[PDB]
Amino acid sequence: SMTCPFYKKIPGTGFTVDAFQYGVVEGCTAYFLTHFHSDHYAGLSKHFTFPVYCSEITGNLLKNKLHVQEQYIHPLPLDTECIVNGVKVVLLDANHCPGAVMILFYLPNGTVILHTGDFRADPSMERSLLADQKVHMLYLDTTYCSPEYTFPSQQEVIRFAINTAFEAVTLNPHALVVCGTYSIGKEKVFLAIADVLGSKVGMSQEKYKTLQCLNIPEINSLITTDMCSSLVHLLPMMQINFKGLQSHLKKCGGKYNQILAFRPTVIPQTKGNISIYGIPYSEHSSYLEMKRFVQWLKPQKIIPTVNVGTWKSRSTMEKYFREWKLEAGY
Amino acid sequence: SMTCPFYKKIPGTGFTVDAFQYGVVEGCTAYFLTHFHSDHYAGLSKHFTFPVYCSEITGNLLKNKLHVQEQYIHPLPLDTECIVNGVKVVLLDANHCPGAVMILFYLPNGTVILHTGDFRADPSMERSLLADQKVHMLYLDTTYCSPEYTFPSQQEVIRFAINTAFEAVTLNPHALVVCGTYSIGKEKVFLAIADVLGSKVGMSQEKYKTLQCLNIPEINSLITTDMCSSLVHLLPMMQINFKGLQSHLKKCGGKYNQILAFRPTVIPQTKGNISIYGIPYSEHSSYLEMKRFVQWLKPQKIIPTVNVGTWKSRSTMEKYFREWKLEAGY
Ligand SMILES: [Zn+2]
Ligand SMILES: [Zn+2]
Repeated sequence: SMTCPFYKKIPGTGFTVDAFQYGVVEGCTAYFLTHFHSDHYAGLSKHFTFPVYCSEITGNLLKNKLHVQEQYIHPLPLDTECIVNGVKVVLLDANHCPGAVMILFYLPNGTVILHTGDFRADPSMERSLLADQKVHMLYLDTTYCSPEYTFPSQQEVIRFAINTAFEAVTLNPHALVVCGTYSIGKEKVFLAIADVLGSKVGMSQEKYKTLQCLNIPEINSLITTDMCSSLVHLLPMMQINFKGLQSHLKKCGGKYNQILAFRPTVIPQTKGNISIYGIPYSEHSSYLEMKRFVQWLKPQKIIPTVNVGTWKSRSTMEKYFREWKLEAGY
Repeated sequence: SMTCPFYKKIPGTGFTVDAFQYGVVEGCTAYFLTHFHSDHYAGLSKHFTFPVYCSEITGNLLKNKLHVQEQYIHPLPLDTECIVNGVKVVLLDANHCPGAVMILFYLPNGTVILHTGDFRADPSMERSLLADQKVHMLYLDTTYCSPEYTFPSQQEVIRFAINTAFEAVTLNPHALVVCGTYSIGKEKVFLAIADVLGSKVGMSQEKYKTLQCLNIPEINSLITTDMCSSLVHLLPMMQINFKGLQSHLKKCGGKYNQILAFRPTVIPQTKGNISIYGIPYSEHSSYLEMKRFVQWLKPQKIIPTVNVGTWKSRSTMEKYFREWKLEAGY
């Protein structure tokens, strides 16, 4: 009996969010997709025949990577009042990956609901349409909802990578910088690295086609499939190990004599002319970022969407929410 | 300067093996693909316009999963003398994954070369066409070419899984058995589990379509997309953790009240009504299996195809080969 979970349903509507892996959801009048990560689009394919509401970047990926039929894809602009089945909704930048959004639902009866999808809370969100009215219910990405989860800011990670890469290529003009990636994400990191080095980013034709879906301005002048004309390469995450990088260095035919690689997980692992830096890159809120966003939003009700498998996890999170509400006075 | 490595070239011919990620390989007259693993087919797509020689199962996957054009796919039968560009070749079962083959090349000048692709050496190979003549050069999958690498036989792993599953469902008829999988592989494990339980294997429509490509006899009577009509489910490897399995148990709506899961890596990790067994499943030769195969084949020359990134690794392997040759007297 495949059952869609509670945290994927929008109360007072027939709306679901990221609920494509349960077959036909009874009484669902509109299916939203917050972003193009396989955990969330799972189940979508060329055989799907209900309307999918999503951002334009997400729509491009649905069309070109999953071959969802164009007639069922309903892309919506960001930061704009839109209507779906008589209900007003706004898509907000989730600061997660390209095309990723939070969804703000304005119920005709006056209730206002935010579904964050996956997000990394940011002070800029306090400047968004969220500011213009009271938000009653919050469906919250609680991936790192525990005080242990501390990591640097996105800008700190990018600054570290820029500095490390610039210095390494300064000391050795024959060095190659490698960034590991999945299908999307990390664009701001590897584009900044290539920028400081005055280089395009080299990659496979498949990764190149993927980046064409992302509406990045002037993208063709930033990326190339001609690998050996660049100083920065993208490789699959699973190749970022000494064996995989030695192999890539051999594959480049002597054009480079050293690789410096970054991967998400600071002192590098070094074996000869290969070095690997694990960087604390994250597409989700830290505990403190999350706490700040929630104390600013002051929702009446919070529904966690992640780590809700046991009672202990759910109740520990409810405890933090009560403490937050007490300290901020709502 | 993208360069195809030496271990992917067949000497005395214009043949390459699993060399699709280097653009046009200069002077390559025929491209072989040993099996459908992304490390090996990497680079293949609908835009490829040279002939690809492979098994029929691999050909099905190329056509239906990668949309390689049918006119460039050249499937060949197993255990059968075939001709490619005037050269006689045989495809042999590699005992690796469905459709995976080793390739035996019969050069017009009398030289005989075996490329194992990925393989798990088996005594049955000693009964193959390999027996009928002397093999001069061996391009060897050396994934676990180190004495530390010991693990049970495939039959021992399958027997353990059958027994554990049968006993768990005997003690609790409401339990669910889960097997984690990538795109292909492990069929003999999860089909045997379902067999002993008198059940079909439930799975997503995507995994169902994949298994239809594998020429498994009577397959439609062994698998289903109607999950809750079965006792054995397949999930993505990355979902095989307590959070992912708790979530799946919720998704099944109370049909089951317990999950017992197997994954490749014996005492289970248990948290309440979820248990996870790491099983030492392998699609590659153990050190001892490899040693036995090579001492039986007695090749004049061995060329390792894996772990050849450093001199230390290459020379350590050459040392084992010399010791093997000395002990067996060739
Ligand atoms: Zn995500
Ligand atoms: Zn393989």
